[PDB]
Amino acid sequence: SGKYDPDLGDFKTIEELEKLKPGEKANILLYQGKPVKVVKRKR
Amino acid sequence: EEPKIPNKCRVAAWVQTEMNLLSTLTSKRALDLPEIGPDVAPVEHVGS
Amino acid sequence: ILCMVFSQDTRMFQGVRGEINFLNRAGQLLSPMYQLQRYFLNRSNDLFDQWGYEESPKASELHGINESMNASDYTLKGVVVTRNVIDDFSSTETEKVSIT
Amino acid sequence: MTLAKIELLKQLLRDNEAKTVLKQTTVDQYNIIRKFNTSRIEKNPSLRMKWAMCSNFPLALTKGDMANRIPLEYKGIQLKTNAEDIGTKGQMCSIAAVTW
Amino acid sequence: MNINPYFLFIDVPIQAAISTTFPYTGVPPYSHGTGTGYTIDTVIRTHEYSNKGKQYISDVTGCTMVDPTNGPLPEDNEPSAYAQLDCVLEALDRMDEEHPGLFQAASQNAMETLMVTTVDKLTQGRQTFDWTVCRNQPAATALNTTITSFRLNDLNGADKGGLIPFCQDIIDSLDRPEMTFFSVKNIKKKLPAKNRKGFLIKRIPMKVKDKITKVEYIKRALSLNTMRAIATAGIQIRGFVLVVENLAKNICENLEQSGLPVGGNEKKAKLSNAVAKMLSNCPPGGISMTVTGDNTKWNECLNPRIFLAMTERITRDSPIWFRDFCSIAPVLFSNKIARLGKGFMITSKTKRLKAQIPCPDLFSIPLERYNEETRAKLKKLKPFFNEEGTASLSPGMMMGMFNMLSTVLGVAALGIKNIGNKEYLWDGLQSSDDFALFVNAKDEETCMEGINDFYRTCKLLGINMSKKKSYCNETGMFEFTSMFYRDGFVSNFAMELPSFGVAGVNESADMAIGMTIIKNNMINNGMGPATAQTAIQLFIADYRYTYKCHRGDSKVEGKRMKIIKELWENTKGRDGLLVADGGPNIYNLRNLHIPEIVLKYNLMDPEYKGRLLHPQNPFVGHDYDAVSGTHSWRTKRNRSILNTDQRNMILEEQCYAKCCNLFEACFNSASYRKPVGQHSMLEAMAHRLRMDARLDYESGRMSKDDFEKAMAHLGEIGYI
Amino acid sequence: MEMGRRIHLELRNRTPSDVKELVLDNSRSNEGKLEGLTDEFEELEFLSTINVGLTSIANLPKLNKLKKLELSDNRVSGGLEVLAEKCPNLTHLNLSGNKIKDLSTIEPLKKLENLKSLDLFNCEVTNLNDYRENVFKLLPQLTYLDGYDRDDKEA
Amino acid sequence: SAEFIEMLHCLQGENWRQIYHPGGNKLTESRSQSMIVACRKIIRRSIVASNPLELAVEIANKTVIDTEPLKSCL
Repeated sequence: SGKYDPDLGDFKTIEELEKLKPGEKANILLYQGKPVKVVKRKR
Repeated sequence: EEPKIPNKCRVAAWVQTEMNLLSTLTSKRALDLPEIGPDVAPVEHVGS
Repeated sequence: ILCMVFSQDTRMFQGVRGEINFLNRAGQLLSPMYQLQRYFLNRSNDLFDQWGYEESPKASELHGINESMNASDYTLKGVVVTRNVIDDFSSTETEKVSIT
Repeated sequence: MTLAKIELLKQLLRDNEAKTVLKQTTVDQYNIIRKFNTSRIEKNPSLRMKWAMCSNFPLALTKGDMANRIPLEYKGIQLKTNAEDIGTKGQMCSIAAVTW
Repeated sequence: MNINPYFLFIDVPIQAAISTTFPYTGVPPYSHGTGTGYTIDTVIRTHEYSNKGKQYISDVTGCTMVDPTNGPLPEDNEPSAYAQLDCVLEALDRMDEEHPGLFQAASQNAMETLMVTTVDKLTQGRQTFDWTVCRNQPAATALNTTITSFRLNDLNGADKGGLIPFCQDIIDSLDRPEMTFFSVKNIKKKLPAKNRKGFLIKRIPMKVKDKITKVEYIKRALSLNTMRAIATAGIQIRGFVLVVENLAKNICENLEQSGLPVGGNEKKAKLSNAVAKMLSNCPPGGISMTVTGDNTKWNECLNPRIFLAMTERITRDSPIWFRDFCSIAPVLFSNKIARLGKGFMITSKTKRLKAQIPCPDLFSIPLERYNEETRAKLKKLKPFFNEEGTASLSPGMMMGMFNMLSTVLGVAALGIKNIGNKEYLWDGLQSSDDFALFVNAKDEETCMEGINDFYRTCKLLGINMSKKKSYCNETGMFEFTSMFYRDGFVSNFAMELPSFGVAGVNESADMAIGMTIIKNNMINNGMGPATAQTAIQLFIADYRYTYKCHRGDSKVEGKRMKIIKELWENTKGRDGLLVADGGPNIYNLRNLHIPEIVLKYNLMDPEYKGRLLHPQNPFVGHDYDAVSGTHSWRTKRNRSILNTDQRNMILEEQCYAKCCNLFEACFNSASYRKPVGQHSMLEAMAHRLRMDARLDYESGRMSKDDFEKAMAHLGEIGYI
Repeated sequence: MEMGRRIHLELRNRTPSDVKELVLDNSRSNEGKLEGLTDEFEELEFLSTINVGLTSIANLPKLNKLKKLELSDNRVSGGLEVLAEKCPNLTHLNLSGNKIKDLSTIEPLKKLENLKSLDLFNCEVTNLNDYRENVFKLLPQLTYLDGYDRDDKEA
Repeated sequence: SAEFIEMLHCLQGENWRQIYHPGGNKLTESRSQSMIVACRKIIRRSIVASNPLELAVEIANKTVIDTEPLKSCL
């Protein structure tokens, strides 16, 4: 849904991703220097 | 000076807990060993 | 270094090699004296090389110091290290001082 | 000051021993005294090579056309050195050189 | 659920369960300190078990001597060193009769080997006690120092090259009234060093000449210094012990009872064969019993005089000169003098002080100032103490120095096979410290009578069986030198495992040495396939860490790793790249004896093959098996001090410090501006000052007058 | 301070059936009990008993609406089967800091089926091999534990 | 045997023995020496799997000794 936003915080581990709730946006890292911002979906 | 011979102590209950806990399976591993060549001989297969 | 800059020795001025346009964390231009202070402290080996050397203080206790601060002979021109105790700063009058 | 160093060198040359030691002893020999002054031999060969590899130029290098064929720098990485060495009486090369 | 590891023994035989209990076959770091106290205790115990013998005063070294041989027989189960000569001679006679033509052949072979050997053989050994400096030095250095001292003393045995002339010169040097030699003496330092004052104090060694009276050299040669070996012997003893041990090894090799020098699965074969042989000839309906015997104070009870008797009996038909050569070692050992080491340490808590009392001043203070144990030990050691901080020690063997002869004596004890013609037959195996005894009889009562008779017999020969560390059980299960045998199955108690890190030679050499070490561990110590593969994995990991040669396709970063990654990208035959170049490892059990270059040759890139195996590459320049390529580089091995005389006389003149001070400023103002490469430091200074003046004038730091003045002085220098 | 004072403060001198939660903390108890809570209580959802010195569970009103209960820092060591006969509707159980000797103490929770989370911290039973697995197969009804069943959610 | 000691690390152990045979310039029966081993592997793949017949014939029909089907060589 977006791009790297240091304000939202650092990258979130799979442990936090799995316990996340729908409608909440998080940040992940593909590889060194290419972060991305994602959002959970019900579907 | 006289030698400080080791004292004498009774059974310590924490060694049993140490042995119990260190033998459990946790959620993380810290071993990453390199690879070996393909196994051909039966002894190599058994070892692998 | 600080006594060197404060003394305003002509050698210290002639030993400058870079540039003096620095500021502070607040972003202000300082007087040339403090600009030189910062320049020399940042680059200590600037006026030390061209300052010139003086024979060691031949004496019972007076002994020299080199540019590297090691207790080595062939000291700097003027500098002397005495193996005694210098006690200073008497009469701390706390005299009246104004604040601008 | 150049003049101060010059006069000090002349004064030192006045004495025979200093002149002799400066004329004979080379810059290479100058390093040797400091080594034994503050360095000695170690043990534990397994760790010795571990320390040596991390250094810049631990590998001895032969002298010849092939030795000079490889470059001094590569993609911002040094490979060998120009000045002659004392022990090997030749150039010294970094580990990366081999890979090159 | 409280774990109980010992419960494993319920489901597994203990022989397999306790396999490889100690990963280390060497010595731990926390072992009880072997200092002056330990050696004092050792000598005390050696003299304690033989105090009923004949005590006299040596007329050569003037030291107390104890001779227990042919002494009163023991009346108690305590250890005894009183070995009757007649029993030993009879045992040797029985062994010779059983093995006709064995002693003669072994002695002949030993003498021929001695004739063909060379002095250089003495350099293959552990730390040796050098007498010139009275310390522990490498074998080569000790031999060189002894040779130099002999040359100074008009002794040139090493010149002839043979070992016989060297030993002849040793025994001749034992006769010179005054012995002159070289020694190293340290003197303090006054040369500059930049910490905060350009002045430091250290120690510099110099070579000096020192002379010693005859008695002093005699005592020094016999001295045994201490560093599970307890002491080391100098060079005057090494050749004779070498010859005697070669003789004993020749005898043992043909003794079926001897457990040496077997190594590897041959040990298992010998164990199983001995068990099978003993069971086969068991009396019909009889009982076979096995004792895993151990010997207490083995080397504190064997007497050098008994070894001399054994050597004389063995070489009864041999040239007289060889007989004397063999006898020279036991007689030297019979007069051994022990060195007590550094000394003790005494402290005062009230004043927060401590001091070190060296061995010569051991008794210089009242005994009340030593703790109880040291007080008693010194009180007991007083009679056997010399004024030069050494202890006379006639008996004992201070651990392994005649291990082969000890095994021969044990085999002789085992060869009697019967006493009183009773209904029991004994035999077994023995390797220089431990024996397994098999006895066949009718009932266990007769077997134990035979075991008792064997115990008494070995007592008569000075061998003391350990009642506190021995047991007996029906034959089929036992132990022999940390090797448990159980009805065919065989396990090891302690196995040496590969140590962390590479061998420490170079990439290819280190890889080859590691692989050959793994192969040897498999062959000898019996390492299983899975364990060997895991060892290969660990060695590869350590090798990659040490050489920073991770896989080319890995994501690690390093100075060498960029070029490795580029080579991996540019290479087609990625299976042929060596591990040192980030390639894939292919080593396994079937190919642990093949160099990786040979393994990967068929898969290497031809261009990569040419680059790697270039006949003239600048790295290679000028056991294990490998290939000479660009990975066989050599590291700079050049340190210490050379030109010692010139440097010492220069540093002792005066003005060196001023030269260093002048050098320091200029040549440290910049990290590296030195025209190094044998340039005279004065020339380098001249060039540096010329360039500095040029730069000063160009930037305007100096006027033209100062410029010309500086060049004038520089013109006067001679390099301008 | 006493359990009665806490009851009065929380209820504020009102009918017992007016609050669905209680906070009995830092309250001294007679021989380690939870007196001051009469059996007349009919509605209760949350409970909190910390530093009460409770040594046994033998006095508790019969209930059918409680879903959470909190016990901590107590020397209680005894069978908890009585909870089934008193209130077999527990969902959150907290025994952090309690004193339990062996696994047998937590056995009687099998008959309870509504329990989903159980807490046992620094307990003498917690320091055992496969305690996590052993408890799980001993209480199949359990859906949560000290916090790491499979993920991390909050009560 | 000179050729057996070199491999001893992989032949004999304390409680195990590996049956290994040497080689060296035994070329001439190439095709045969191939098919046999290939055929062997097919059986090793079929015996473990249920109903080995169809799987064995399938693997045998779809195997080529570098230019030709195994059927022609057999």
